[PDB]
Amino acid sequence: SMENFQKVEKIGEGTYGVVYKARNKLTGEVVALKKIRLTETEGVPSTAIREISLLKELNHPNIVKLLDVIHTENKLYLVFEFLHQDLKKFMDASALTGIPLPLIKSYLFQLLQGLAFCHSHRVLHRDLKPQNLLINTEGAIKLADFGLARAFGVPVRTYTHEVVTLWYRAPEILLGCKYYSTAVDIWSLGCIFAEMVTRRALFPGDSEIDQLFRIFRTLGTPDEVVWPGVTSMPDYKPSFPKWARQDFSKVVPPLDEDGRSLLSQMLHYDPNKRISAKAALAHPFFQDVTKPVPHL
Amino acid sequence: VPDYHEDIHTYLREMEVKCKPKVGYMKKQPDITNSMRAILVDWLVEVGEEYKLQNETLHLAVNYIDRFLSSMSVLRGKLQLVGTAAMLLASKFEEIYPPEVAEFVYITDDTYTKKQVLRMEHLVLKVLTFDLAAPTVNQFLTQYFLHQQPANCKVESLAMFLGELSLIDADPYLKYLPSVIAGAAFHLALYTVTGQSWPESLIRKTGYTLESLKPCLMDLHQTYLKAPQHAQQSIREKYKNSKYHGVSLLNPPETLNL
Ligand SMILES: Oc1ccc(Nc2nc(OCC3CCCCC3)c3nc[nH]c3n2)cc1
Ligand SMILES: [Mg+2]
Repeated sequence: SMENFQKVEKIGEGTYGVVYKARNKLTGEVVALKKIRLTETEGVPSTAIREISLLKELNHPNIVKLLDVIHTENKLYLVFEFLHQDLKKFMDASALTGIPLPLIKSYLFQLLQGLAFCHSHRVLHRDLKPQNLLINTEGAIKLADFGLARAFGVPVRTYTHEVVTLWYRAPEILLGCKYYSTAVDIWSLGCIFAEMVTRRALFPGDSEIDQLFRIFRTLGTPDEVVWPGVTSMPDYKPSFPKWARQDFSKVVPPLDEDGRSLLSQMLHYDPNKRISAKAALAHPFFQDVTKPVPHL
Repeated sequence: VPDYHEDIHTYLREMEVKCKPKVGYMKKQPDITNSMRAILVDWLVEVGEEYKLQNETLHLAVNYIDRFLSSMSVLRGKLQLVGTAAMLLASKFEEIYPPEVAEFVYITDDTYTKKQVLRMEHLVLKVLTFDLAAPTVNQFLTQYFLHQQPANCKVESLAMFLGELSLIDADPYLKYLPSVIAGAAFHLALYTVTGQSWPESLIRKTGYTLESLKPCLMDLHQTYLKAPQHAQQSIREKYKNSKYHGVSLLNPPETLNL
């Protein structure tokens, strides 16, 4: 079953299972193998059932391609196109150069295409972070690890609360809203945009309240004017400190006017007013977008 | 979030064709019949109630069963095994907290083992090639509900009740697509409660008219009239609950006047 694959090295561990780099001995294709150890447990995990059914539907240049599923009685193996590294490792490596604006713009543009495609196919990713965004030598970036993803309905009902890595987590989740939607993935992407610019996390909280206060000190503590309904949210407290909103030219100083304008629409408090991936693709920030190869 | 409402509906319209079970499969099953399938679906309704599962989970499970049986011959003593594994799959896909495999073993009243349920899960996945994200009557209704002026909780619950009844009876409902059953159920609900009709805004959205819905509507009207006398009664009892506004106690209209 796995006879044509030659393991090369372990890549790492994501939401679930283990991922290896392997090569197909017959075609020469280099692949990423996601191994899932399986009876007497709870059978095939929900994360795997979701990742597979949903990735089979989502064929897009900016979404990691699932090639095959290999399914014995003991092990399940997902065969994915191989990507060369993650954004996080790339940003670490750009320590001294910084990331050229054209590459930031290209990556953001590509990530928004990937995400617009998910959302138009009723899929929420729910774990966007630099570690799950994978790059190749040809300048592509692709959404990966759909282990936390799910299919949603129109309009949404209540889904799992414990979602999105804390630094990338939207305020509506932090505040306990019973409905969250596609706008949570845009929040994450906005944090990532800021991070590609500064090369550090925009909101590195170490607990949920820390995370909220960091967001509040940057964008202002939300009230009923900025975000109708906030004060009625389950985990809103009238005791919250009331910080003034920072001017964005100070949030991400290297960013020019179109950049700051886009970021601010991606980090809007009110999910309803937060920009969609689809609408963001036409933002003026992208007027001169190209596709630079990175500097590996 | 109406930025993608249209993209999503269009895509669900594409996928429901691809996810459709084979209309005449029961005819080709040596050991099982329509009435045996009705018994199973009615039991899954009960399971869904007992464990407080989403209605969407129930609809997905039926889709998985009908698709599985579209190509796989099954003996009557194994139909409940098929159904149990489908419910377990549907729960894993759709629920925040699915029941554990032990709970699924327990509600078959130890008819089957844990090993059998897990092996059947694996078989269902193989046969469906892991393609579990199927459109349902529920997913369409929930979109159609946005077109009410204004929203009516009884319209909603009654439309759900009617869509659910369609699950029980493969003849005739296997011949209708989820979007069509939902349109018929929504119009039927709306007409029953408020006297109003399939809105013009949903003609623009779906392209369906009362004319194109008529075949399904007439079947669903009859199902609705004969519901108190159907051998399977679990959906009617479920829809007596206050959670669904007791809509199953509403009187069906005598005529549709179409
Ligand atoms: O540094 C590198 C070098 C290489 C890779 N390559 C790669 N990795 C994957 O997942 C690996 C996991 C690792 C833990 C977080 C989630 C992703 C893939 N899934 C489909 N294609 C993949 N390609 C990635 C990073
Ligand atoms: Mg038969």
